[PDB]
Amino acid sequence: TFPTYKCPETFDAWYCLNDAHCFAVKIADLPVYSCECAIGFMGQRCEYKE
Repeated sequence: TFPTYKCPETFDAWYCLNDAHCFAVKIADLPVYSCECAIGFMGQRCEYKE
């Protein structure tokens, strides 16, 4: 399991939608930012109301 970290500020502010939370991992020295969606939402930015 990869540890997760707080996102940089621009990502933390704007990237994840619909009350989703941004989280960062580092894979082979590269930061990858992702969104943990609230229930009922899906997508890269949790932009789709599933």
